[PDB]
Amino acid sequence: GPGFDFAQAIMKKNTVVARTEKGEFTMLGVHDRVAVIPTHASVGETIYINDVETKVLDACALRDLTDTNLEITIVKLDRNQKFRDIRHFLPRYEDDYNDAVLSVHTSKFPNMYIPVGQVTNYGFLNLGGTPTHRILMYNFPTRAGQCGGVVTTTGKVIGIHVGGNGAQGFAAMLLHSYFTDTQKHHHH
Amino acid sequence: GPGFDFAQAIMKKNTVVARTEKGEFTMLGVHDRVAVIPTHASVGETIYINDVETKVLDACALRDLTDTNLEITIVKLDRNQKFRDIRHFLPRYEDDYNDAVLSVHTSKFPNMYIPVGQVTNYGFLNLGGTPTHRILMYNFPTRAGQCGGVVTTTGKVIGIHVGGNGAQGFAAMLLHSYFTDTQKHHHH
Ligand SMILES: *[C@@H](CC(=O)OCC)[C@H](C[C@@H]1CCNC1=O)NC(=O)[C@H](Cc1ccccc1)NC(=O)[C@H](CCC(=O)OC(C)(C)C)NC(=O)OCc1ccccc1
Ligand SMILES: *[C@@H](CC(=O)OCC)[C@H](C[C@@H]1CCNC1=O)NC(=O)[C@H](Cc1ccccc1)NC(=O)[C@H](CCC(=O)OC(C)(C)C)NC(=O)OCc1ccccc1
Repeated sequence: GPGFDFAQAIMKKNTVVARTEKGEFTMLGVHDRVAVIPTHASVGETIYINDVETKVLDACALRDLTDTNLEITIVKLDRNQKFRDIRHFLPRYEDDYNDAVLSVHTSKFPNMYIPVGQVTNYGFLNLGGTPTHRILMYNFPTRAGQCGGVVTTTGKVIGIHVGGNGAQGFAAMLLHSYFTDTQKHHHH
Repeated sequence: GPGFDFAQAIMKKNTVVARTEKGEFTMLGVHDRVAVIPTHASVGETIYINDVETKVLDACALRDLTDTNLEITIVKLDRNQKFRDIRHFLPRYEDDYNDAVLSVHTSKFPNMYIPVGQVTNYGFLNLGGTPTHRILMYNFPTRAGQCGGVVTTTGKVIGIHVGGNGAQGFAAMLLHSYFTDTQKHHHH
């Protein structure tokens, strides 16, 4: 069966509602004050988190070595609460998955769970005109309002929802090495 | 925890998408070719079931002995498939419930699950200007599109969603005695 209990534990402790100039997105907090949001949310230097204006201390829009959009933006937030560290539930490698759940936490849908079935490592996607890599696909008719929704199986947080064509939905992958405590590098 | 597995088994075997002049509603099939839909769906002599036009052989809009709306309409459909008989999961009596799930099956949301928390026997509701009785209430911001959504706990199908005021949601109760094989009576 789908891992609804795991999905709910992730939603309860690790999601907030984020709101940018582009609208509301489910937001997964990963560790400390670090979270993710789809790049097309257009994060600026402030963002609303559960309707509280919040400084964005850092925002890194991920791209691969072909200089192609991965659609994941990692943000560091000026907030008091730390997120539960869920890096150990992130997969190490690209993979296909069985019986996944997509979970949403927005003003409109404060906690909703959608079994999306099998998830395949899809690869290239033309996402609203932007070439994008490392995409996961599920055969489910996902909708506007679900961007940032968290995709899980039991024990794994595998991606966040970023797109759909009316019949299929698409998530950007989350990989463990995106969040490892790292180096010294001018990035802006 | 919420009974997601029970909710999913009910959705899988016992729901269809119904569409009337008023729009789409999740539809719970109860037994044989008998199903329910909110009275305010305005069922006529035909209805679309999973987009197939279907004769409504009977429609009974339930009212209590005070001649007040209960908001449940029981329909008998001209279809080949029988519904799995789930009358044994219907409660005998009015009651309050813990940790319920609201499940939706529409074109827009083909299977989505919302934990709504505690459900209380609420009683009277002015529902869009119509006095209505036997209402269940949950503190969840339910939305248009969710009418007919099935409310369960484990082992019990307790109501269908009919209304909301922006902060709370409301279901019409389902009781076991609504569906017992019965009498001889001119009802139209
Ligand atoms: C979430 C963000 C959102 O709702 O918009 C705020 C501006 C969207 C989820 C999608 C939309 C439809 N169903 C879904 O699952 N994602 C998008 O809209 C993305 C762009 C985006 C991503 C993240 C943040 C902000 C914006 N674009 C698409 O998914 C695009 C379809 C857009 C669309 O039709 O939306 C409506 C609601 C206006 C109808 N789909 C897409 O590119 O699919 C791939 C494709 C390849 C080739 C040909 C056609 C499509
Ligand atoms: C499901 C049916 C639907 O979407 O409309 C098709 C015509 C609705 C679910 C509600 C709507 C808002 N959130 C929900 O959970 N139900 C209704 O709209 C019902 C009427 C109804 C029922 C069944 C079938 C068809 C129609 N009406 C209400 O719930 C009403 C609010 C209507 C409303 O504001 O909807 C929008 C989307 C246009 C904003 N709520 C209500 O009566 O609450 C009790 C109340 C008591 C005292 C004062 C104010 C409210």
